[PDB]
Amino acid sequence: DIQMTQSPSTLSASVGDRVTITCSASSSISYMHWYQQKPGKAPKLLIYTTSNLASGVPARFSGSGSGTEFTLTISSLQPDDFATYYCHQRSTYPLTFGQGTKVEVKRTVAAPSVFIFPPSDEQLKSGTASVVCLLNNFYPREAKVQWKVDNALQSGNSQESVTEQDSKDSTYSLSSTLTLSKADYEKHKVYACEVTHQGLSSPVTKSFNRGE
Amino acid sequence: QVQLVQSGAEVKKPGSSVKVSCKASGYTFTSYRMHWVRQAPGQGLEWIGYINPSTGYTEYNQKFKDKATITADESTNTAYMELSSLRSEDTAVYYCARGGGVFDYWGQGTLVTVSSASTKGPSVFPLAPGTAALGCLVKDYFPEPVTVSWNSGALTSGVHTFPAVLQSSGLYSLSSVVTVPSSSLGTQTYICNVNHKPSNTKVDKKVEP
Repeated sequence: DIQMTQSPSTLSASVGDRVTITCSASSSISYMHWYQQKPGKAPKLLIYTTSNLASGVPARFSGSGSGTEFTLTISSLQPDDFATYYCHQRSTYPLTFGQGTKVEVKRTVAAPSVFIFPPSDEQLKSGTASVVCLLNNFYPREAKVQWKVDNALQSGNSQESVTEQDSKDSTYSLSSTLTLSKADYEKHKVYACEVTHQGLSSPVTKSFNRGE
Repeated sequence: QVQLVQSGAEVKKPGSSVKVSCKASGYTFTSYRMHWVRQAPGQGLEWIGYINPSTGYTEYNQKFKDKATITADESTNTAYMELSSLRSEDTAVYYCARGGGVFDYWGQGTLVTVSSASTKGPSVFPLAPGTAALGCLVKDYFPEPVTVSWNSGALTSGVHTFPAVLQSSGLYSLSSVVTVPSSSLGTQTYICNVNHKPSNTKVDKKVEP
């Protein structure tokens, strides 16, 4: 079937910018449609049949192209426009959608605030220990979080989770969680979370020694 | 006004099947063929197929021919989509969408979770230390979702409540944290209101050092 690669996958832009999103089909198609989506919503139609605007949709959106090359342009970027955007092909079966293009807010560097949390005794009694590192209110998202257990770099046994951009300041916050058995936890002393990020000239290390 | 309402969330076992519904309003049901689409985590939109409520005729995407049977009910104004041989890969939000030209009108989506896991309330554990951060670890629950508020809804600023992760155990886990002034520590109360509807588990957890 017919696939569309979008360009770019992810874009960081400021309010008032000119945004150009490319949709490259793999075989000849007649018309392209463009949808917009925001987390937890069904997508909205913006452009139908290559270049026609849907009712209510602002005239800062336009579409063009033919054959296998189609574009969407936002001439002046607005706060409502930060969302995902998909191109849609409805002229061959199966109907297919582009991979999407995520448009995010550009703003300035901000170093995270780092906090480490030892496992509670309540959890310890159950036989599993969780250690948690928090990176609060930073930009950009790119961040390195190295768990160190008595200086041994851990790899593969943590899980990360990242807030969406903050609607007010456009920062993120991140939690890395290390899991260990109670008995394994008791084998080591120094538990450390080491954070690398561009807003930090040097990496920041938060730690505790097992036993208060 | 032209609004499609789908049925609620589903939590199913591998091998089982489930029939989702989409009731239409605001137009004459038979004049428009009704489509179905799925959105799986790492939100890729894939078209499944449609039924024509008038003929009863159906068209399906190859990828979904083994998976989905789409039927319609002309009297009740609802379209159905049945998914069989459920497997963990079928975990997704499902929509119905109207078939006049491009999809203008969408239902609100139905989340479908396929898992060998069984309902379990979460354990809630404290996350404890100008400003300090604290929170609760909401661990070993199934299925989604969980809601966390602070001090019965009084605190909202500085609250981050992280998306859930899926552990190798087939059970979810998440932390919700908030920053607080450090002079308030031994004296100010901070409570986690954790709510896990699917297992009727409500716990209010106070957090202190």
